[PDB]
Amino acid sequence: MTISQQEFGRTGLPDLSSMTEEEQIAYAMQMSLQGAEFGQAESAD
Repeated sequence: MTISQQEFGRTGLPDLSSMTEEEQIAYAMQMSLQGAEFGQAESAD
């Protein structure tokens, strides 16, 4: 296996330098799903 995962790509961030698209789509949903229903505390429009 080759990837490391730890003790290497910790310089600043993951390996988004290769996932780019999938890392921006995967991370995109990440922030878009940081709760459950996008939170409706005071932003239901």
